[PDB]
Amino acid sequence: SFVAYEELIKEGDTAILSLGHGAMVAVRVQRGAQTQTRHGVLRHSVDLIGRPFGSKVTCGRGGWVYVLHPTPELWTLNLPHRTQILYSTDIALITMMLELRPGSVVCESGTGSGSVSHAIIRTIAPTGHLHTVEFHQQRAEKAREEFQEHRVGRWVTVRTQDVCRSGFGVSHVADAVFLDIPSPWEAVGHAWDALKVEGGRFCSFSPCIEQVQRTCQALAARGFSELSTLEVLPQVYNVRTVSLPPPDLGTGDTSPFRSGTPMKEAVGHTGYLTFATKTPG
Amino acid sequence: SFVAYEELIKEGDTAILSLGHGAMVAVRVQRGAQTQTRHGVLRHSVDLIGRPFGSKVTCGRGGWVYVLHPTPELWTLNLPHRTQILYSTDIALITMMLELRPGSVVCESGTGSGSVSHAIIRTIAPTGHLHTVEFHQQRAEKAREEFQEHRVGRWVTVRTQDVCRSGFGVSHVADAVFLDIPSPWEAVGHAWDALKVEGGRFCSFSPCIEQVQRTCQALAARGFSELSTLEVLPQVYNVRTVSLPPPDLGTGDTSPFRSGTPMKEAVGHTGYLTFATKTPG
Amino acid sequence: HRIRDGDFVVLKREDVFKAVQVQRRKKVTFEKQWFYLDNVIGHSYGTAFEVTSGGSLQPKTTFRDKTEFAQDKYIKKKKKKYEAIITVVKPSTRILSIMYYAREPGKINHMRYDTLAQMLTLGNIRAGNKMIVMETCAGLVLGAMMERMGGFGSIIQLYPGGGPVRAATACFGFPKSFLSGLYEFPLNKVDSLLHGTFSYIQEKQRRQEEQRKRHLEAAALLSERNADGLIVASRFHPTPLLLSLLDFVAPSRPFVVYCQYKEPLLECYTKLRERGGVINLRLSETWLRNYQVLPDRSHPKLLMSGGGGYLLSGFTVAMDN
Amino acid sequence: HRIRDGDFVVLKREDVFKAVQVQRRKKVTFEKQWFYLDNVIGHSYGTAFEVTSGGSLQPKKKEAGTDNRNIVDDGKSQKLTQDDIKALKDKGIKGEEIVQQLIENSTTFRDKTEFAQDKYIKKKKKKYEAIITVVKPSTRILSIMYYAREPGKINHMRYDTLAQMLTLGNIRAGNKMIVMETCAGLVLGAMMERMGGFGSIIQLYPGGGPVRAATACFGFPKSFLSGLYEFPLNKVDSLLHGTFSYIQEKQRRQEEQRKRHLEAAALLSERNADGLIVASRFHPTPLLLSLLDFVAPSRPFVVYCQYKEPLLECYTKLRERGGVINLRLSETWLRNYQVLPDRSHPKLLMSGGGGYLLSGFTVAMDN
RNA sequence: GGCCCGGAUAGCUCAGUCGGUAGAGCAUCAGACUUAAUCUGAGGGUCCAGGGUUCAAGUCCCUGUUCGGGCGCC
RNA sequence: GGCCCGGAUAGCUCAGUCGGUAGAGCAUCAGACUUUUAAUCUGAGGGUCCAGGGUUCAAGUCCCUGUUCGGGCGCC
Ligand SMILES: Nc1ncnc2c1ncn2[C@@H]1O[C@H](CSCC[C@H](N)C(=O)O)[C@@H](O)[C@H]1O
Ligand SMILES: Nc1ncnc2c1ncn2[C@@H]1O[C@H](CSCC[C@H](N)C(=O)O)[C@@H](O)[C@H]1O
Ligand code: NA
Ligand code: NA
Repeated sequence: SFVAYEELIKEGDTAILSLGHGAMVAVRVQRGAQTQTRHGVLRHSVDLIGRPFGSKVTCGRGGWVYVLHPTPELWTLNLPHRTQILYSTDIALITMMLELRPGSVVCESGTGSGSVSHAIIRTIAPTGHLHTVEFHQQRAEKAREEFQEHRVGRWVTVRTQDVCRSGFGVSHVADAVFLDIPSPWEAVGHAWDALKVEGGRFCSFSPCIEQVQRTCQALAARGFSELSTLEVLPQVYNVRTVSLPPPDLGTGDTSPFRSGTPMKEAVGHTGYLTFATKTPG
Repeated sequence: SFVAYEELIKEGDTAILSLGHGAMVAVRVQRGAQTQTRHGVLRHSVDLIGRPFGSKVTCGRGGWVYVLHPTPELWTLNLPHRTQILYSTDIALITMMLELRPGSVVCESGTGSGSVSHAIIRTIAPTGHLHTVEFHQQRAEKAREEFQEHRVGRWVTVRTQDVCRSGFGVSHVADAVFLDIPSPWEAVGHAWDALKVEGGRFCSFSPCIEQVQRTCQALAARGFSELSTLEVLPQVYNVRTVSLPPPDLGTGDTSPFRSGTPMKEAVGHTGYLTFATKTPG
Repeated sequence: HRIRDGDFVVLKREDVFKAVQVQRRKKVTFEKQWFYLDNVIGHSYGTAFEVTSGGSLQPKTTFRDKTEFAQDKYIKKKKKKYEAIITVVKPSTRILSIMYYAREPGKINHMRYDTLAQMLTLGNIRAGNKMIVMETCAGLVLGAMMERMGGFGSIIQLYPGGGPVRAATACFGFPKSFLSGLYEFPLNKVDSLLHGTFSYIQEKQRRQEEQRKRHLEAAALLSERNADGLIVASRFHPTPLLLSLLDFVAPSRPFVVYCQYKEPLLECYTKLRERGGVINLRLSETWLRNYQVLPDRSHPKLLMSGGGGYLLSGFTVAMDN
Repeated sequence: HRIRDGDFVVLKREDVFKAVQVQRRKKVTFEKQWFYLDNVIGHSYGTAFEVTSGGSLQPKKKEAGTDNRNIVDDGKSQKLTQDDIKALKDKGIKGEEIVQQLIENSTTFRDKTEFAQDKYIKKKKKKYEAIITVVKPSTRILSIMYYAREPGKINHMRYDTLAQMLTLGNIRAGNKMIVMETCAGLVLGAMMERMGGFGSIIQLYPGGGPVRAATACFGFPKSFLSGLYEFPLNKVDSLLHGTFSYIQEKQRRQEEQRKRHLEAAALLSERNADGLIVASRFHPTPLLLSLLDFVAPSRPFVVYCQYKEPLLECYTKLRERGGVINLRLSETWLRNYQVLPDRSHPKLLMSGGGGYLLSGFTVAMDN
């Protein structure tokens, strides 16, 4: 399962194939079915089922392929982007600043594609729980499906409703809240109602800055504290060996060298992360 | 002088002393003057006058000092901070975006300490000119003094007045404009009236984002086009060789390596720069 | 739930922290002050306090020149400086990771708190994992892992010197239930272990055999070579660490190495591309930027960069034959 | 002042640029189109234009939802066919009308957010209402263009980094500057603008000629050339120690180089240069250890390198050598910003690929 | 025939199960070397088109054009 | 007589003229060791960088005064 490692691949699972480069793809397992790839052809009944994760699975014209056990970070990359998602870089920082752990209770909105949602369940297992919200009828159902296909319904509840009006469907039970909606400043009141009376942490993701100015202006009104707006910025390096040729000066020290050059020339902007704390006072 | 190089030191010049580390200081050469340093004392009558820039200058006790020819970038790091200034990082970028060259007519406000004012004069010499503004009496007066002590008054004229209320003191003669004020959206009109009818460039330094939104909104409405908004962030690296020790595994590759680590783990935020273009239309 | 004697705790003034242990009549110091920790017991976590002559108490001329927002900035500094309040919070990876980076960064090799979170997520740390670790960051990393596991699973701490350091670990204040899955094994018996060649005066003989016993327990679990992950973050060169320790890992499991500098990992990257049985190598770095957000005075403060070290991550794979 | 024929000029669509010369009856390409530069000569600079069949004509310079909670991706939200769109385009309709038609047939447009509408329109006008502007060349524009178009020609020198080099080197009027670049001559161009013809530049080239394709796009007058000089990179060592020394079409050029090289050789022999810049594909260490001998005491210098590792060696080799100070290994990160109401945020943080810079000053040697 | 995969950018054509899909080759042009041949170097890039969607962050699918692979009768 | 310059953070005391100040020693504590009122070896705990105000829309590249230490010229 997503929540716990299992040595052997079994039907119904969700496995990740690593083609090569950084390119990958996710697949659901079913007896008799097949999948097509760059390197070759895999038959789900013999090339997969019963083989342990991380095997050089042969396929087609001498082609192989490596298979990986599912994790939230791997799913984040190969899942179907029903919407725009937050990558594991933002997720990591949010997961820590909200003080998440096994046995915690969380409220998310919007659910969206379930990139964030899967990263949460992983940590809060096996006694924690989630009460995600999504006012879009389809994405709501489609998420519930993925949660069932992945076998994680025990630790999640999808509530098809608005958050800025109906709240998270709960009250005085949540340890942490996360927001990834266009207008989070209107859900601040319900975030307080949702959070435990004993206290909790808060987080609001917003691409624009006025969204922050309004969110903070609303958080202060409700009585949150320890406001701090952070912004994480990843930077991956393509490793490569290079050699600058010497200059011809008429002469007859200039040794090669390794280096880590960035991948994209310029790093994109995910969004501003605003955190806060609820304390009894 | 500032504008033009000179091999030998002469009285009235403004030299720079390297005290070691990054620490330096600006000094005006007068006959009979002294200056105390951590390495000893310099007697200007013999230890400076008549001997060339970049010389190894002893200081009585045996300690010595290196003297440097003056440049705007060095003045920026040793001038008397009357008000907060823009550093060579922010400046260098602006100089290019405004298309400043020998002959360029320019306007500035405020003048403040005159960190920027010197950088401008340098490029636009010896054919261009500047028309600055400073509604404070003292800082305006002190600026005039420095420009005359540096013998650069030829390429500048100061005006004591409010720019937002009385303009830059000229009309349709300037190739470019710059602003460092708490309310640059009020001087947008006068800026247009100052810049040549053929066209020109514009700039505004404002670290609060709210100030930027107003400026851009005011600029476009006036007729300005080609709006953009940049922020520069320097990052200096200390070169220090290091060697990570190997771990003992019972075994009775680990080659050291050069590296460049950042001087400041945290770089401060100067301000947001906001450019634009004027065109007949 | 409620505060109690003996429990471990963190303090907070504004954005400054320091961790201590609650002991009856144990004087301490904090921001140049000096307290006693006796009166704090019977309150809830998150309670504020003001210094008094002795023990803590628990509560519930040209000024007008400054503008509306400059006057509020002038008051706030001169009131906070003379009247400063001290809160009490329950420990957490968040608070300690920010604290140690600010109070004792040299101890933890400048691992910025944001960089730490990436390792917790990239290594897929969760309940029901057999993890391997080798760190010299005062057990801060060891504490972080434990928090995300919650007693479920196990951890094997490799150590050099006399014994494993776990100073910061204690500040978390974990129950005794978590030490069950905690073992140790000296680092100078690994090459022996890989080859399979591994093997009041009374108070020592009891502490000695009891520990060496615990070592052979770890030596077996390591010998299984079936871990669910590996983490590394020390003051040693990481290249050789992986080339030996990764053999203890099972295929299709994540690993994450930290390094204050980059050049060692560039050597470690090639030494892995040459080795075999790994994929999706990812030499990454994370920059963080906090902000100041007030109306009409909203601007970025710091851009924390470079000092956050670098990370080399990936997953394992079987070897050819 | 105003645009004319034969001029050197840059084009601009949205944020895409390309440099071209105005030639009478000259066909050119730009973002998958075909132009003729005859019909754009008389106007002033900074003039917008629209394409038709070849000639360039000069143009001029509500019900909205709230949430996407009930916006499903059918594909049949737009109600005209992929062949109909071609029918209107081939018809030669203005384009302003095309956009207006699409909005009418979009069944969802009147239910989208006011920003999604403003975004949806800006997405169409970018494609149909192809407004191309014309701009006069400058160090500003060309540097951005090259980095965005041909970064591999200039060793990935980001324009912000370039701006630093001009400032750290104290580039101005009346300086005997030395340069060794392989960035299409762009570096030589950025200098000459900041010199305005005054002073002199001593370029050092590898192979058999200095690259100046970029330098041409500035359109500097011939007066700037009287102060320019060149000198091959292979005889530099011979110049340190004074070991330096259609047939007529060959004689002239071979005699012009000689007649122009001996001049350059002299100005270097004086060893009184006012500065040095370097930015090439070759290792920077040896370039410094020799060329610095040609610089007077107390003058600035700057060196560029796409990678960091080489300058670390320079940093050390310059201490063994001595006669320098204020070594400062620097990188400049650049972050642009989108600035609309309730719609303000960064777009791209240009980092690492902008190269690095080593800067300092010269000093007398010990003897 | 159907189904599932993987790519189109320089005038043309390529880019690897981690040694660059911003990297190059051809052609072209220029120097260098001579008997139009032969070496070196330079100019030349915004990613095939159209539509619908994500937050107001390019992030994802569909359709169409074209090149090629794979399963083998659904 | 004055004047000028340069430093204060661990419980104490120190870190240079490559832009070398989050680095360390004394003390302390714990292992290891043997020489046991304990030494030695190896490690660990301990860091927000003095006070008090001002200028600057904004200072994490700044000024003035005080406490304290050091350096250097000389009755100006
Ligand atoms: N008021 C509201 N209540 C509940 N969901 C909302 C909402 N407003 C917007 N949303 C939902 O929020 C989602 C944001 S996309 C978020 C993706 C998610 N955070 C992830 O990375 O996994 C959208 O799909 C939208 O349907
Ligand atoms: N409305 C106004 N008109 C003219 N000057 C103004 C002004 N508002 C503020 N100023 C002046 O602008 C100055 C800004 S400090 C600017 C420093 C300068 N740009 C540099 O870096 O060199 C202040 O000293 C202030 O006196
Ligand atoms: Na092609
Ligand atoms: Na002290």
